[PDB]
Amino acid sequence: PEMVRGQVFDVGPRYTNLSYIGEGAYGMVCSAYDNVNKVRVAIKKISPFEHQTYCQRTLREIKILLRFRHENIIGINDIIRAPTIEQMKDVYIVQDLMETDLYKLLKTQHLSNDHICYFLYQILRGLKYIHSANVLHRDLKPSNLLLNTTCDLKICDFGLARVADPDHDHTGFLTEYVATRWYRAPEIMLNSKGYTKSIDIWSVGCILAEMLSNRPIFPGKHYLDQLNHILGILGSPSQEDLNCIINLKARNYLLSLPHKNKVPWNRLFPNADSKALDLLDKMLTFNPHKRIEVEQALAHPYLEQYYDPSDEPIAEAPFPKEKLKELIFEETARFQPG
Ligand SMILES: [NH3+]CC1CCN(c2ncnc3[nH]ccc23)CC1
Repeated sequence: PEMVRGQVFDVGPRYTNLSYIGEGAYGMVCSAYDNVNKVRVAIKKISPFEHQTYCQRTLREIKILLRFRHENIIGINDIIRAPTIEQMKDVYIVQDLMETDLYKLLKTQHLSNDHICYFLYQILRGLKYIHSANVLHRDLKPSNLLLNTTCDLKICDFGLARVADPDHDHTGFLTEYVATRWYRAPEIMLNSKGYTKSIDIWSVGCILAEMLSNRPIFPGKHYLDQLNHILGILGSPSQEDLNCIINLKARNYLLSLPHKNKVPWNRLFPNADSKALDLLDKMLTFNPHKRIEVEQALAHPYLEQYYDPSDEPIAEAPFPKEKLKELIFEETARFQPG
């Protein structure tokens, strides 16, 4: 049994020469040399079995990533676990090793307009596929966008993903939410469970703005402060957009606020390409019904040098704890010897 920081990282003999990368959700991540396909790979250890939510998130992601096949979505190459349910305490998921991620790049590197355009293209191309499978990612953020040494981008972490369900999107005001605060669309705080595709477009809009300045556009410090930040830039919603919020608590909150004018994108981002700011505006629309969709975003003039719908594939088909361990066991069976 291999050890790393005095903890079992039980992946051999196929995977050897381990290095600590970091700490993920529910366990440790390492690189390792794959002795079959002669390359280093990423391996993440997952120890979810005592809890409903770790099991749920682990299973959702395994099911999604095994069904998906797309250049801009991280795949699962292998899954390592014990041969019996009784002996299975951990699962190791083996994935392409990626040099970096957009979070690390944004903290250390200025991005040329050409890199921003390419990164955005790849994000939307992966998102087109996800959405075509009727799946919502629901936690798009720079740390979930992996990049290799040649700037190929892959979307990862499908632990919070859901099948879209627009007919049950509605909820009350200030309803709790799980996904990462700075990338939450305004409607989450007002009247939305985050069950429509427009939730992911908001996040991508936030990511684009962050690529333009290396700083998050809406860095809220707590639940309702997130809405403070959004309205600070977009300004007060129009009567028409306010009329779409039927719930009185949410409507009246918005009516209580002093008038705020829109901050022009070209003043917030003076060196940005004007076409990038037109697309940013359309992704960061307050009203989710008026927000641009993924396939429209791909067709935007900013992305004209890459847009090719014939090369932007879609999915072939749409999509207690004891039973969840059995379901994770069954779902990983295809990777066992025989
Ligand atoms: N949220 C970003 C982290 C970076 C570390 N870590 C990885 N590091 C290298 N290559 C990888 N491939 C798949 C995952 C991964 C897990 C995700």
